[PDB]
Amino acid sequence: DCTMYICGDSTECSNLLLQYGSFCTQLKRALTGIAVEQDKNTQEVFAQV
Amino acid sequence: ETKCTLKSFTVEKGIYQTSNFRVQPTESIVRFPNITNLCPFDEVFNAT
Repeated sequence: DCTMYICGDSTECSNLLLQYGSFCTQLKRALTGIAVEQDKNTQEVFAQV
Repeated sequence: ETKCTLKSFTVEKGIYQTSNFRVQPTESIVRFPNITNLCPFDEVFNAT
């Protein structure tokens, strides 16, 4: 989560972070893709019957 | 909220991840600097 890690649950910090744009929508998608891939790997290896 | 965080009016089936979850703290506690000895202003103000 960007909001808590970069900013200590502040408000002006959140407003300043809002200026950078989509530097988290890019980050929050790669991890979800990795998680989906990891969940698919074990299903591919074992589910063969 | 799911539509808002996806910038679209149509959402397909699945599980998504919306905004974070937090609990708002209430009230406040203020602590004075730990000094208690009183300044003796009685002598200067009241002297014989």
